Amino acid sequence: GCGELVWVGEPLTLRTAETITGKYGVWMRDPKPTYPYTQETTWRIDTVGTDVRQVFEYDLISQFMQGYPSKVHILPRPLESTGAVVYSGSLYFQGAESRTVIRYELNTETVKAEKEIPGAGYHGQFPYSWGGYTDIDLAVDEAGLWVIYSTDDAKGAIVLSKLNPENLELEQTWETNIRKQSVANAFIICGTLYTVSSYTSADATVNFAYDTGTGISKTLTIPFKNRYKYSSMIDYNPLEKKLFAWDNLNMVTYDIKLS
Ligand SMILES: [Ca+2]
Ligand code: NA
Repeated sequence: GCGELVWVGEPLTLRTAETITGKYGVWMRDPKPTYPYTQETTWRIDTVGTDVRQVFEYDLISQFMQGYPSKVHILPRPLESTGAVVYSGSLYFQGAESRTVIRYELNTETVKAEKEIPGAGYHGQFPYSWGGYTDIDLAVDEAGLWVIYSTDDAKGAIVLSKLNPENLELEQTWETNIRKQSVANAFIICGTLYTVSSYTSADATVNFAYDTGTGISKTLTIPFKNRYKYSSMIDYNPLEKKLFAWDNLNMVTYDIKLS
C-alpha cells in the first residue's frame, strides 16, 4: 500500500509528559516486531538533559497511555536528541556528543553494532530548525532502516542514506538540495523523503518531497498542525501507516493518506 503523501490528519494526543524532562523526546513502536515484543509494544524516551539513559518500555498500548512501564532499560551510553528508531527488535540511537549510531538489542540489552556516519555533522552543526542537536535522524519505511543527516560537502543540505540494520553499513546515499536547518523535521514514506515547514505553527505544511527512485524534488502544501506549537520529533511508522510525533510534552500521532 505505497504511494505519494497527499494528506495528513488531525493530531491525536495519546499521552502527556508530567515532567519538564519530557518537554521533548521520542516515542516509538517496532514496525517489524519480534519476540517477546508485539505491535502494541511501545517505547518512550524523555530526552531533556545531558544524561539520557532511561528507556520506558510498555508491553500494552493501554499501559502506555494510562499506566506505568513494564520495564525500564538503562542504555550503555548517553543518548543524543530525538532521532532514535526501533526496528526489528533493536533500538537505534545516537551516542551523546558524537556521530555514532548504536544498535541496541532490547531483549538481550546488548550492543550489536556501532558505526560512525561518515562525514556527518553532529551536536548543532546541521540540526533541524528548532535545534536540539537534531543533526542525525534515524528513519524506518517500507524498505527498512535509513538515516537522515548532512555534511560539509552537502553544505547543510539534507543527506539520506539507506542503512543495513545488522551492521549499520551505508548501502546507498542521496543528496538533496533542501537545507536541513531550514526545516522543522523530516521522514521517509515509500522511499520518498518529506519535510515539515514549521515546528510551532498550527498552520504548517509538509512543504518538500524528494524521491530516491527518480531523484526528483517537489514543493508541497499539505496542511500539518503542531497543536502544542513545539514539535521536537516527527517520524513515520510504515506498519501503522502513521506519523508519530512529540509536541511540547505531548505524545501524538497523525493519520495519513497515500495515493
Ligand atoms: Ca524524523
Ligand atoms: Na527519527
